[PDB]
Amino acid sequence: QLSVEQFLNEQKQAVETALSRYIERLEGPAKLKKAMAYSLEAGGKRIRPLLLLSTVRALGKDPAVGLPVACAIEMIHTYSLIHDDLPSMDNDDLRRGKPTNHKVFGEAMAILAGDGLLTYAFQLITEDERIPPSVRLRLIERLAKAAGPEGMVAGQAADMEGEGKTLTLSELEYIHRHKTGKMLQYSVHAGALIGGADARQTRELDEFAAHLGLAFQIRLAGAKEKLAFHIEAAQRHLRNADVDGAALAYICELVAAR
Amino acid sequence: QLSVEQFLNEQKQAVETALSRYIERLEGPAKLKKAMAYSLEAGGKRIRPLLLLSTVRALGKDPAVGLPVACAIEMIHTYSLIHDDLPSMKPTNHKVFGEAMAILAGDGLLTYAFQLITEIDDERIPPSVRLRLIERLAKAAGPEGMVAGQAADMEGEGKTLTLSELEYIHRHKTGKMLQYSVHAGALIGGADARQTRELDEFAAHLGLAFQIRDDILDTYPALLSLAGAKEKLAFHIEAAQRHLRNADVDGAALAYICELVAAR
Repeated sequence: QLSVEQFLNEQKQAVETALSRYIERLEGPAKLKKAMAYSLEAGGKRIRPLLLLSTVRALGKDPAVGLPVACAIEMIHTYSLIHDDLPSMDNDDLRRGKPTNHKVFGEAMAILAGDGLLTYAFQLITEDERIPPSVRLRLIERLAKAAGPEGMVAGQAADMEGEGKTLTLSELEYIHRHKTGKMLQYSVHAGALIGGADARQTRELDEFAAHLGLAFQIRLAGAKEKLAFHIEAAQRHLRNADVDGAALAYICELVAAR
Repeated sequence: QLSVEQFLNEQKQAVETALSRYIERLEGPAKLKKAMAYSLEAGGKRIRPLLLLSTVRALGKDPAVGLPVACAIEMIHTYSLIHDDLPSMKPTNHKVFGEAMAILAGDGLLTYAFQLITEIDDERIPPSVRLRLIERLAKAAGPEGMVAGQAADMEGEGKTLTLSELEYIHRHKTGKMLQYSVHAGALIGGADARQTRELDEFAAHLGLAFQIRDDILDTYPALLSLAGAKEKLAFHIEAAQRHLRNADVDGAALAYICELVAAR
């Protein structure tokens, strides 16, 4: 497929419309809304939202049910990027041809746009129809863990503490897994919970996502092969989960290309 | 009186021990934990946790049960100050850990706060109420609550302020989280819906009184005169007291936190 590229395009659309609706309904300063929207509706491949939605599809449930959670995850990813680009941080000028957030709104407002997105993501998961209460709490819990001081923020702190220092492969596996792996795992995992996957299925999908993460943490002939190995290991795990995972498999193979 | 002081001191102690244990258990980099602990454990008034805990007491329930929530609120308060202190915008995180680590410390605290609430229930608080707590915290803390407050504050420093603009900034930046402390207390304590609304009115007026006194410590007096700021303060103290009575709970601890605003 083909079929799946139609699916991916359709969901990307739904995700962007939804993201735009979430900002527009905010009753708060316009400059804050603009700073949030700027980075949000700047684009990107929406890999994380698409992973969640493909996971829910793979379990036979209407991915629409997951859309608010997929948006929350994309808000979390966008926040992380905004703070990362800051001059005190990775100090980035440009992204995807666009000047970075603080370059347009100043440092203070970019910081707050981040903080607003991070907070708002938690509200999106709560505020909400037919995902059941107990599953909603678990989603929220695992989101905080993936994003928090043992997760993504732990990864970013460890990376920052990298003062022009030849780090160490294990210190770099830590940085990788926590800073980027965790949220890629969470996106799949959240889709598994929403979709109603059993515990074994969930664990196979978690392993799929880690490998996928690793392939991601590579994005030179040797590098190409390690990428290819992880993509294949991911797909092996996807297979072991007895799901309809053609969309997920294709996302996987799209990482493998290039 | 003395029973209340004993109650507030016992709750402050529990909150500080809890906060120190909440940081200690994290399995993450040492510098991030220290930066988080530094601001978080610094040990101030703990107004917000004590408000939650007093509200739970006022409803008859063991305030221990609300301790994770009171800790989550203080973590939100602490992140806001860390981010607030940055030059671009009183232990001063960024001074000691650098700006990057201070930003991340703030980010860690905000996120971790939400975790703290979900994990309750060994041990009581029912799932439906826990979702409402998270929902209302996010709204109080976020881009329509506290973060709105800080942005509106940013969106005109050097611009002179109408009293509308100054009340909005205080309502969102400071008011929402004090209000939420009482509100969450009411939900945790199983308040009747009528009592919850009265406590929310109480907390509203109390938050406003909090900032008006902050000025008079030393503006509201540049917008109202000094007599005017003082009269508005007294009004809010009187309104708060009325609502507290309308409660009607045993809010001697809440009244005592209130009269402390009324003291000076």
